[PDB]
Amino acid sequence: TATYAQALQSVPETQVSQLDNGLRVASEQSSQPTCTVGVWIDAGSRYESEKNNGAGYFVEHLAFKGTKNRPGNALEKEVESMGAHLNAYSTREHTAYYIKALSKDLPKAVELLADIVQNCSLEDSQIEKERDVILQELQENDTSMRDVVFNYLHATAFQGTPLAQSVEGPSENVRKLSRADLTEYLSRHYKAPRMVLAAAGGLEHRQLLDLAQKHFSGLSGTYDEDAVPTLSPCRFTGSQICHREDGLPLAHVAIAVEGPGWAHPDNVALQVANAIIGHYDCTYGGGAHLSSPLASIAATNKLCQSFQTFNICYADTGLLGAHFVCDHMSIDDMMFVLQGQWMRLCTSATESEVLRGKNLLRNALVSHLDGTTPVCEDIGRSLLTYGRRIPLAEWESRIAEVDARVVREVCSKYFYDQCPAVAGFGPIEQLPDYNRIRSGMFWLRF
Amino acid sequence: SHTDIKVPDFSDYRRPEVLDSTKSSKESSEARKGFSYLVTATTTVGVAY
Amino acid sequence: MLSVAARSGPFAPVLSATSRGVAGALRPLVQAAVPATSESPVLDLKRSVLCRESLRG
Amino acid sequence: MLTRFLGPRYRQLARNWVPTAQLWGAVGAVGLVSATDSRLILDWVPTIN
Amino acid sequence: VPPHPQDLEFTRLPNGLVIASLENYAPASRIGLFIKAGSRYENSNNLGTSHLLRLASSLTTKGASSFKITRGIEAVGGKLSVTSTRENMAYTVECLRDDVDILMEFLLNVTTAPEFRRWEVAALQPQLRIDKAVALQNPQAHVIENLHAAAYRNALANSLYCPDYRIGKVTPVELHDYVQNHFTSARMALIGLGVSHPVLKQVAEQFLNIRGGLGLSGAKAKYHGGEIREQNGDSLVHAALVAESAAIGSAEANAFSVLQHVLGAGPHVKRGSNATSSLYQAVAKGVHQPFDVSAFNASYSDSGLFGFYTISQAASAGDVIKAAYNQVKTIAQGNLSNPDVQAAKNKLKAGYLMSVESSEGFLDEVGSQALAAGSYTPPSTVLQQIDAVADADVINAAKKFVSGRKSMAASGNLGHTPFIDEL
Repeated sequence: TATYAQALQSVPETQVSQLDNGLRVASEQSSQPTCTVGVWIDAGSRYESEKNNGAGYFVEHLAFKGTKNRPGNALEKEVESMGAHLNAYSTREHTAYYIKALSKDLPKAVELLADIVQNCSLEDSQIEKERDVILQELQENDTSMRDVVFNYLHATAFQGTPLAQSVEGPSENVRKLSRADLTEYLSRHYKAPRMVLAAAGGLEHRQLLDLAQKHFSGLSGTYDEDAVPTLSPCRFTGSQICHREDGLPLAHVAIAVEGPGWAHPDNVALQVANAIIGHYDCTYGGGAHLSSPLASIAATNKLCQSFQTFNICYADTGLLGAHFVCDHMSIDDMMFVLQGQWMRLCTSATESEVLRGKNLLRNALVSHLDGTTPVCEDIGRSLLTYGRRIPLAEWESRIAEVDARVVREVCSKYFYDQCPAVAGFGPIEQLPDYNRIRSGMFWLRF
Repeated sequence: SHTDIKVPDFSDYRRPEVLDSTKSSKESSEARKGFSYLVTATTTVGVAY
Repeated sequence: MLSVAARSGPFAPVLSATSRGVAGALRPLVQAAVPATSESPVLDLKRSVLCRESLRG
Repeated sequence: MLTRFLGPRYRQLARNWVPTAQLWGAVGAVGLVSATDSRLILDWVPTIN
Repeated sequence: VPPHPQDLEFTRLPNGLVIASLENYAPASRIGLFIKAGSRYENSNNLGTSHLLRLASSLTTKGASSFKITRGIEAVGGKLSVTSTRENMAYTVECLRDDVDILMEFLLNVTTAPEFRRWEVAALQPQLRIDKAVALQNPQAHVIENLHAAAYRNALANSLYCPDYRIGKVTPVELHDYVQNHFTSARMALIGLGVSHPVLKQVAEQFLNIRGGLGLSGAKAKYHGGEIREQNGDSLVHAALVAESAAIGSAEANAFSVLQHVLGAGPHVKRGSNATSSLYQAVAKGVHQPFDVSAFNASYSDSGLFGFYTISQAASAGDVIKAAYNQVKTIAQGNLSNPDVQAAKNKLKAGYLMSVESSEGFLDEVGSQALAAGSYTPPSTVLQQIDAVADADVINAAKKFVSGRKSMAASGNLGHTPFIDEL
């Protein structure tokens, strides 16, 4: 029987190959009869102006509504008739369109993906139906306290930078965005060196290549030159936005310090530290006995309904911290305990818990790369942010190296005596004053 | 619609070291905490006297 | 092609120690999110969706 | 009687608080010295007599 | 260059326990103990016992205290989760290869040596209410629970959630009785992923040799029919119309699965018109906007519920339902293509293969197979099984839906939601 360590070496190397465009085409062959193909693009909303904002989210809507070779609804009819699934997403920094389909179907899936990512038919009649659809989605998202808090958080931490914006854009932009606005944004961003065709499953890398030359030859070649800007850094500010509303029954709060971007090696230690603090929710079995002190004290004294630590990453910055949900009279204790753990970890982190963290992280990593879809997604994203595919063996080595000293050194650097970005919504009368939250980011013992 | 949620400009209040959206703030942090803390340290030395 | 729940349709709850309580088989909803006004709480006396024990670095 | 506090972790705890505890005692030391002057404990260095 | 695979090894022990394992050279492992113990084995005197049980996977066991279970598993970063359906209860445990042994031990302790101490069970009762409240915030969970209550007079009618009047009353003796009589060898299956057959086989012969409980798959689900209606004011009416279909494993079940795909299950395209969905286009044609439809298909050991589910504004419920029902009728009257069944076959097969893409998916599929059939049926033959479904088999299932005594559950402002009488 092979060991865990040995198994990490067994995962087939992700093969990377570049087209004469800038289009990277990468794959991880498995033995599965199913697969997942997709196009990851370096286009988000961190790339948008202000008047523009909402641009990509608007294209996502039109993306599967018709191409020039496949009109109004023909695309759907093809994807559906082969039993495939076509999905898509958009963050502040990434856009993706992926097809989840049978392995034989790889040729058509790539062909379809090309047609959508290049020959899109943003027909006036359709862009007009989508404005009504998007506005409703904005109305819907408003009822999600959690989505709101994270947008508030982004909006305050990144105050006057492009990162402060949301993906969907302001309602006024949704109703005024024109076809020209969308066409220009597509032209500026949907270009080869900023896209990666990724796949995973029962495919041979040569198929992917052939398909990529066959259906993607026709981008960046006779293109590029002037009008291709980079990304400017985004100042983190550290402040607070409170949206008092006693009508809602549970407070939502999200607090975070500025984290480093994707590239930085110290994300591993941050994740170990975050894993130790972990997450909680009112349906976890095991209450009082949970390892994480926050979790434990939260469940026993019922100081919350749920909480989760996060380490969000963007180009050269990020939001590192936690989010929680609770009754109006528990916001203070909840915070006190939350912050209690950061400092404890900043100052007195101990060896056993660090191993728990490392182990929680080894399981999260491996458990997440299970299935053509997450793996495919992983290939595409990685190449956009890392320029490589980081093999599990490397992440293992990076996790292995973390000990207590690292944890208390890396947490200190990002947490100890730094200003947080705080965002609150709901019954927040007892959300602590900023200064007090600020004063809980350091400790007088130490 | 909660997407219409602004964040009023504070340029009119921000220290100079933090006025540019174009750059980090991690740099001026040390100087900023430095200053504000030096002030309180000097004070305690004062009161101590 | 057994596995009643995945044969899609009948319900299947899950409890956990570290993960979260799930309730999740088949019926519509997904194409009511499209023709819309399919609200939802967010986080009214609840828990949390998507769940955790997934990550990276 | 009172020794559940023995073990790798407790030992680890102690070592993480050593630079701190030592530093803290020095505070109080210099503090006591300066408070009652260099006769009532600790004379020496650039200060008069 | 991926490594050449491995085949799943299967073994029925003479006491009826089944053991199945795949050695995928994965960094993690997965072990699940599948037990025929779902809510359908509860009766009038102990409803809810399987819920509380499902919530008690980490109470103290001989050999392992709660604290240990919780702290021991989290120390290697593994999981212990239990999931139930009306027929089975499945305890799965997951962790890296190097740690199977301890997880294996906790698994055995939870499923075969629970102590269910009076005080620990007392402290757990309120969880039934928190757990139940969280599941019930999806209008679907009410409806489907009411659907089964309405359709069956017996076993499958039981709810997967503890009835309110029992919260606080299920007793430690009722859990012990539920375990001694349902968690036995002849009703169990030990599936492994990332372990080896000898090890599972060893564990099974040493620890899973328990027997003295009940016997087969039931008291027998007697389908009866009828309808449950829950007035609500949710702005959206949820309704599900259903008839008796066919038991899982039978050829006829496959016909129903194919019918489900001719009519329409979930969506394939984000924010799509759902062109190949017979029900959807049929409702859409005469109903203008917020709405959803999907065929519904549930199949169990000795019965099956097939039909459709609808979500729509309160005043359009009648229209949505009537259009949906008429669409099925159209199929039952012969108006079915060949490329439609072909497309459905492709939607179903692609979906099945997709459903076992990952460990979690594969494992549950292997466990349920072990319980339902006592065999493991490879993807090749399942695809072959689906192909044998003829157009007439599909037509015949629709015809069976159209004329069978119906069952229905609906919640919302029911003022325009028809009664069956009126369908």
